[PDB]
Amino acid sequence: AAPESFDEVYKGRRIQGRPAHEHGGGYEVFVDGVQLHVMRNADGSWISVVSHYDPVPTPRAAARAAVDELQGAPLLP
Amino acid sequence: TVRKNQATLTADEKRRFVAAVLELKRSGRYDEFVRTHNEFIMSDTDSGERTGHRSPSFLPWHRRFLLDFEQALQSVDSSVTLPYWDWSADRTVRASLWAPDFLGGTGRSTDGRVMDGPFAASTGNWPINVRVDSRTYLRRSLGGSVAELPTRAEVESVLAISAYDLPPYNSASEGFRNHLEGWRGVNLHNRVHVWVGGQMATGVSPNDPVFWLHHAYVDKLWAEWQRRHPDSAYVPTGGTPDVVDLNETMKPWNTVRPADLLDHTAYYTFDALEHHHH
Ligand SMILES: [Cu+2]
Ligand SMILES: [Cu+2]
Ligand SMILES: [Cu+2]
Ligand SMILES: [Cu+2]
Repeated sequence: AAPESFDEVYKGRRIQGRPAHEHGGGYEVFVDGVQLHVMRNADGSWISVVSHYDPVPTPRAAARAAVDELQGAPLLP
Repeated sequence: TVRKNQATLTADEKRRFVAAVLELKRSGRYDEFVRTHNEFIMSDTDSGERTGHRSPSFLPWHRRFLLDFEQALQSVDSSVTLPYWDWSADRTVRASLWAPDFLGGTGRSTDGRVMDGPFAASTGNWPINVRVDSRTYLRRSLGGSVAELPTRAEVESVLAISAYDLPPYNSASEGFRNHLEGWRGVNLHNRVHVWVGGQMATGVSPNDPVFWLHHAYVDKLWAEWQRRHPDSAYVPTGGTPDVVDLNETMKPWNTVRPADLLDHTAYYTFDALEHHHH
């Protein structure tokens, strides 16, 4: 049962999420239109490739954490 | 073939370690270790195939990955071994670890850029090539995202756990492996990645040379756990879908099993490892 989609501007950047050498899938996140690889843990929490050791409760929280980590930098696909 | 606590290295040992790491970077070999690690942490999943992380093979896989890296170092300078970072003891940014003669310090607050040490971008000798964003400079924020490194007391609580691992053999598991990895409990290994910050907090964490020293100490705690629990051993021991059983081979090497890696003394010893005592 996937999380709901989202779309907002967070610290000046557009973050979106939607149910769908990396893993399987389930849910997609984008930061300014560039896909952010994210992953769900068994307990329902999420991580992303920019915070891979620090679980957060939702994909929006993972998107926001990526924006905070990037400090304005574009993601690479 | 002795792995030593980083805090005890001599100036010549620090110098030779740094030079060997930089030569692996210059030759292109270093970045491929970064890429291998990223491919596994991005593919290992709690509900599917899992080998490098979030699974019982977390420990033997990183043991063999570090052995590959140590062997590559020794091809440049045979005297070099991986040192380990006991983050329960050396827990502040004024640890010698973070001095300009070794790994350099924390990142500046504007962009997290490491400004000193041999791996600072300004040296020209440490481009970040394998990356998840466009920044091409080493970053750290020591103690930024989490206040404290694990304490010795916390480490001792994890070492006391007798079972190596337990079904479902993933980030939800009870037992030693997952508590050392950090997904449950007081959190040892994951929290250290978070504490360093910068690339060490991401899938491309071997971009920071401290990766090797952190995992060398995680690997030493596995050895310490074995001595505490001579009656405990790797599990599962056969027939488990998606998980590396004891006598199954492991990707990417395909030619080695957890069973071949349980006894570190086949490859190296530590400066100090207490015997099974009671
Ligand atoms: Cu994926
Ligand atoms: Cu890892
Ligand atoms: Cu790690
Ligand atoms: Cu005994």
